[PDB]
Amino acid sequence: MENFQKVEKIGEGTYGVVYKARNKLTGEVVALKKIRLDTEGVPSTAIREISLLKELNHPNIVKLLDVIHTENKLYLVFEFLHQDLKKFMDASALTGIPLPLIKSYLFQLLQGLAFCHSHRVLHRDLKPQNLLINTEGAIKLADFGLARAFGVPVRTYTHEVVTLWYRAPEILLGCKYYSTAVDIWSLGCIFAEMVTRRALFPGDSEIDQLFRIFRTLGTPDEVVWPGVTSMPDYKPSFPKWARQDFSKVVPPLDEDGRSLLSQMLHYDPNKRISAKAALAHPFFQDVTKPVP
Amino acid sequence: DYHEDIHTYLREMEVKCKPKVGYMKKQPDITNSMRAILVDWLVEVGEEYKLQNETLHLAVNYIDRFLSSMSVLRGKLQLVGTAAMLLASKFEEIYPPEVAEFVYITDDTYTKKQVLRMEHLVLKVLTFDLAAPTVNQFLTQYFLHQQPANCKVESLAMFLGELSLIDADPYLKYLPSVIAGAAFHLALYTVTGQSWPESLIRKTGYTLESLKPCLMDLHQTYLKAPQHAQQSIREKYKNSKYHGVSLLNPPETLNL
Ligand SMILES: CC(C)c1[nH]nc2c(NCc3ccccc3-c3ccccc3)nc(SC3CCNCC3)nc12
Repeated sequence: MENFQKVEKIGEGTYGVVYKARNKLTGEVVALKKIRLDTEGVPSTAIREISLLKELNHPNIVKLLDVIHTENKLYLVFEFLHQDLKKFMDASALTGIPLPLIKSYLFQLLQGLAFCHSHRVLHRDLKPQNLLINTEGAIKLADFGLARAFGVPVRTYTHEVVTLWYRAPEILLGCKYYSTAVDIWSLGCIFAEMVTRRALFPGDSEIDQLFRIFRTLGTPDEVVWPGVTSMPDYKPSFPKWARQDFSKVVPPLDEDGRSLLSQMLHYDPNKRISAKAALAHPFFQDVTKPVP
Repeated sequence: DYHEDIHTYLREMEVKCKPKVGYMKKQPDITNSMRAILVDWLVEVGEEYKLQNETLHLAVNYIDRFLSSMSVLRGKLQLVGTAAMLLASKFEEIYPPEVAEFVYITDDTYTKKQVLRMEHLVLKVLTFDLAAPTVNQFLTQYFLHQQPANCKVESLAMFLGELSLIDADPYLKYLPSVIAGAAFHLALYTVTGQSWPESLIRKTGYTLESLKPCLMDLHQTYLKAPQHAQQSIREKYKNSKYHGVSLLNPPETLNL
């Protein structure tokens, strides 16, 4: 680790401390992820992040550049980006994000996510704080610490994955099985959050998060989502809200953006839109790569 | 359409995550027999700790790849197997067993220090490449092509799939995708008289003909299974969970 000069502490994400650092011989600027080891060995977060990102080389997926082990330290060396999508939306809170940049950003995310899915990887924590931007108008999936390699067909994996606000309904209802739709839900949430610069479903409990979803898309029934009413954490006591009209949910949004968001927030995970299919949606006929 | 994409990626990757076929001849102090004892133990270890079958298929892939590049004396072979199984559990399990339990099941043959240090060495030697295709990852996909789904066939193909793990000769010379076809067809022919379906000849590119070499080795293994020195897989596959299909009669011939 002698070739890197610490510049500042960037922060903490899903695990470890992240530093901005300069390579003293090449001048290259990197993000270093420090992981302390004490006393179960290398965390499963690191083992999964490293192994999966080595198989996920894509321009819309952040690059793992090296892994270093020194005494009781593990450093993952990553490409650096000066900005995350969260802080960018805070700066743009009053102004707005320009629609073509909302489109470019969503396009890129679906390209990065489609690559993950076609390489049997669930991200399972897509949210503005794990999506990084640069100056050339590029956005990238980061933090695969809570990712996982999935199978065909899926087994049961970890319950209470995904940050509450971005968590799909089939998780809150405790489906035995979840797969790639979980990741599409999150980007649904993030799409609308770019449009309105407020979080779509900002719950404080699992029940409040569900009820926010139901208030907005309607309480699902055995017609909308066959199976729902006999899912583990479904209660027949739940209020029946009718479906709010989308022109109210995302006012700024054209018929094509509304069509896509609708299909990205489909209740039934089997009918919810895939990344590949989403990329082919008319909303993306006219897409460019504008600058922030 | 992300399903066909995964099958393709796994077929690319199962060629790169492949161990060297005759690596055991270059191992001065260990043999196939020692290996097959360690693998059969890791089954027993899977069962006590209720680990996924995939956890075991990955641990063996890690062991074989590690022994393809590192000389290991026999007194160290259980440590490689222990470290690989801890690595595979960390990757694939919701609740990976804690290090101090992997120590307990070695009966203090090795310290925590040694298990943790072999995990670092194993990671180093596999260059953190732990997301390897397994027989079980192809099996589970093949199972979606049943006409219709048959829980005796699934458990039998899995069972057969596990039997291949034990015997480096001649299974190490077959790709996971190919073993999993042999396993599937043999389980299907055993339980229902049906054969390798058209849907999978299209998916995989594998003719029943192309599976024949592996399917004849796997037939023998199946036949000679009750007499094999390693019996932990037949014990495990009696539980009702697996529809006690290790109690079924292998066919005498395949009409090939
Ligand atoms: C590890 C790899 C994938 C990586 N590459 N670039 C990264 C980066 N740049 C962002 C930054 C740089 C320099 C000063 C400040 C910030 C910054 C800090 C907070 C919010 C917004 C911006 N940060 C992070 S850490 C994360 C903390 C939790 N969520 C958001 C960022 N990892 C980066």
